[PDB]
Amino acid sequence: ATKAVCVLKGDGPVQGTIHFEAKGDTVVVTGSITGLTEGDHGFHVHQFGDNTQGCTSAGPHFNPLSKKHGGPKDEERHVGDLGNVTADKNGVAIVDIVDPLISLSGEYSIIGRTMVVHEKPDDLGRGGNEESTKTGNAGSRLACGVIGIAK
Ligand SMILES: [Cu+2]
Ligand SMILES: [Zn+2]
Repeated sequence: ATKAVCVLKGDGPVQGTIHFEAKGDTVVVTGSITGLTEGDHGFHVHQFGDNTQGCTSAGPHFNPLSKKHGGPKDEERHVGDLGNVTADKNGVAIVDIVDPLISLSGEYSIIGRTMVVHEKPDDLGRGGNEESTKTGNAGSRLACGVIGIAK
Protein backbone atom coordinates (compact mmCIF):
# COMPACT_ATOMS: atom_id res chain seq x y z
CA ALA A 1 0.00 0.00 0.00
CA THR A 2 1.14 3.50 -0.87
CA LYS A 3 -1.95 5.33 0.45
CA ALA A 4 -4.10 4.97 3.60
CA VAL A 5 -6.97 6.85 5.32
CA CYS A 6 -8.57 7.03 8.76
CA VAL A 7 -11.94 8.50 9.92
CA LEU A 8 -11.87 9.59 13.56
CA LYS A 9 -15.10 9.31 15.62
CA GLY A 10 -15.94 9.47 19.31
CA ASP A 11 -18.72 9.83 21.90
CA GLY A 12 -18.38 13.65 21.98
CA PRO A 13 -18.16 16.26 19.25
CA VAL A 14 -14.58 15.47 17.96
CA GLN A 15 -14.31 14.11 14.41
CA GLY A 16 -11.70 14.12 11.65
CA THR A 17 -10.23 12.62 8.43
CA ILE A 18 -6.50 11.72 8.25
CA HIS A 19 -4.66 10.84 5.00
CA PHE A 20 -1.33 8.93 4.68
CA GLU A 21 1.03 8.63 1.66
CA ALA A 22 4.38 6.80 1.34
CA LYS A 23 7.17 9.03 -0.03
CA GLY A 24 10.71 7.65 -0.08
CA ASP A 25 11.41 6.08 3.35
CA THR A 26 8.79 8.35 5.02
CA VAL A 27 5.00 8.70 5.50
CA VAL A 28 3.32 12.07 4.80
CA VAL A 29 0.31 12.66 7.12
CA THR A 30 -2.33 15.30 6.20
CA GLY A 31 -5.95 16.11 7.05
CA SER A 32 -8.02 17.86 9.74
CA ILE A 33 -9.76 17.40 13.09
CA THR A 34 -12.74 19.47 14.32
CA GLY A 35 -14.63 19.96 17.56
CA LEU A 36 -11.43 20.31 19.76
CA THR A 37 -10.74 22.68 22.63
CA GLU A 38 -8.25 25.42 21.61
CA GLY A 39 -4.49 24.49 21.77
CA ASP A 40 -2.37 21.29 21.60
CA HIS A 41 -3.65 17.67 21.68
CA GLY A 42 -1.60 14.43 21.77
CA PHE A 43 -1.80 12.37 18.51
CA HIS A 44 -0.52 8.78 18.24
CA VAL A 45 -0.82 5.40 16.48
CA HIS A 46 -2.06 2.77 19.01
CA GLN A 47 -1.36 -0.97 18.72
CA PHE A 48 -4.75 -2.60 17.93
CA GLY A 49 -7.42 -1.87 15.29
CA ASP A 50 -10.10 -3.00 17.81
CA ASN A 51 -13.13 -0.69 18.34
CA THR A 52 -15.26 -3.13 20.32
CA GLN A 53 -14.87 -0.97 23.48
CA GLY A 54 -14.49 2.39 21.85
CA CYS A 55 -11.01 3.92 22.00
CA THR A 56 -10.08 1.81 25.09
CA SER A 57 -9.67 -1.44 23.10
CA ALA A 58 -6.95 0.15 20.85
CA GLY A 59 -4.41 -0.64 23.60
CA PRO A 60 -1.16 1.29 24.17
CA HIS A 61 0.99 3.41 21.88
CA PHE A 62 2.38 1.23 19.01
CA ASN A 63 5.82 0.16 20.26
CA PRO A 64 7.43 -2.81 18.37
CA LEU A 65 11.00 -1.73 19.40
CA SER A 66 10.19 -1.67 23.17
CA LYS A 67 11.24 1.94 23.88
CA LYS A 68 9.94 4.70 26.26
CA HIS A 69 7.65 7.57 25.11
CA GLY A 70 9.06 10.64 23.39
CA GLY A 71 8.33 13.28 20.73
CA PRO A 72 8.62 12.54 17.01
CA LYS A 73 12.08 14.13 16.73
CA ASP A 74 13.57 12.01 19.59
CA GLU A 75 15.65 8.81 19.09
CA GLU A 76 13.98 7.32 22.19
CA ARG A 77 10.28 7.23 21.18
CA HIS A 78 7.52 4.73 20.38
CA VAL A 79 6.93 4.09 16.61
CA GLY A 80 3.41 5.54 17.16
CA ASP A 81 4.59 8.89 18.72
CA LEU A 82 3.46 11.67 16.33
CA GLY A 83 3.51 14.54 18.93
CA ASN A 84 0.80 17.21 18.98
CA VAL A 85 -1.86 18.62 16.65
CA THR A 86 -2.90 22.25 17.35
CA ALA A 87 -6.52 23.49 17.32
CA ASP A 88 -7.52 27.11 16.57
CA LYS A 89 -10.21 29.18 18.37
CA ASN A 90 -12.90 27.58 16.15
CA GLY A 91 -11.76 24.11 17.31
CA VAL A 92 -10.04 23.07 14.08
CA ALA A 93 -6.62 21.45 13.80
CA ILE A 94 -4.89 21.06 10.40
CA VAL A 95 -2.54 18.03 10.29
CA ASP A 96 0.84 18.33 8.46
CA ILE A 97 3.47 15.73 9.49
CA VAL A 98 6.35 13.91 7.71
CA ASP A 99 7.61 10.91 9.73
CA PRO A 100 10.47 8.44 9.07
CA LEU A 101 9.55 5.72 11.60
CA ILE A 102 5.92 4.79 10.85
CA SER A 103 5.41 2.84 7.60
CA LEU A 104 2.52 1.61 5.40
CA SER A 105 4.22 -1.80 4.76
CA GLY A 106 6.38 -4.35 6.51
CA GLU A 107 7.12 -4.68 10.25
CA TYR A 108 6.43 -1.04 11.20
CA SER A 109 3.16 -0.95 9.18
CA ILE A 110 0.32 1.01 10.78
CA ILE A 111 -2.35 -0.39 8.38
CA GLY A 112 -5.00 -2.07 10.53
CA ARG A 113 -3.96 -0.15 13.69
CA THR A 114 -5.70 2.87 15.31
CA MET A 115 -5.14 6.66 15.25
CA VAL A 116 -6.12 8.43 18.55
CA VAL A 117 -6.49 12.18 19.40
CA HIS A 118 -6.28 13.11 23.11
CA GLU A 119 -7.78 15.51 25.72
CA LYS A 120 -4.53 17.26 26.67
CA PRO A 121 -1.11 18.19 25.21
CA ASP A 122 1.60 15.51 24.87
CA ASP A 123 4.59 16.66 26.98
CA LEU A 124 7.00 14.67 24.71
CA GLY A 125 8.41 12.79 27.66
CA ARG A 126 9.79 15.99 29.30
CA GLY A 127 7.20 16.45 32.04
CA GLY A 128 9.56 15.37 34.81
CA ASN A 129 7.32 12.58 36.10
CA GLU A 130 6.81 8.92 35.36
CA GLU A 131 3.54 9.15 33.34
CA SER A 132 5.41 11.46 30.95
CA THR A 133 7.61 8.52 29.92
CA LYS A 134 4.59 6.30 29.06
CA THR A 135 1.81 8.57 27.55
CA GLY A 136 3.20 12.14 27.58
CA ASN A 137 0.42 13.02 30.10
CA ALA A 138 -2.00 13.42 27.16
CA GLY A 139 -4.97 12.17 29.16
CA SER A 140 -8.23 10.66 27.87
CA ARG A 141 -9.00 9.48 24.29
CA LEU A 142 -11.49 11.82 22.55
CA ALA A 143 -11.81 10.09 19.11
CA CYS A 144 -10.24 7.26 17.13
CA GLY A 145 -10.45 5.19 13.96
CA VAL A 146 -8.90 2.15 12.22
CA ILE A 147 -6.28 2.93 9.53
CA GLY A 148 -7.40 1.49 6.15
CA ILE A 149 -6.01 0.97 2.61
CA ALA A 150 -6.99 3.87 0.25
CA LYS A 151 -7.30 4.15 -3.54
CU1 LIG B 1 -2.47 8.14 22.00
ZN1 LIG C 1 4.23 7.07 23.08
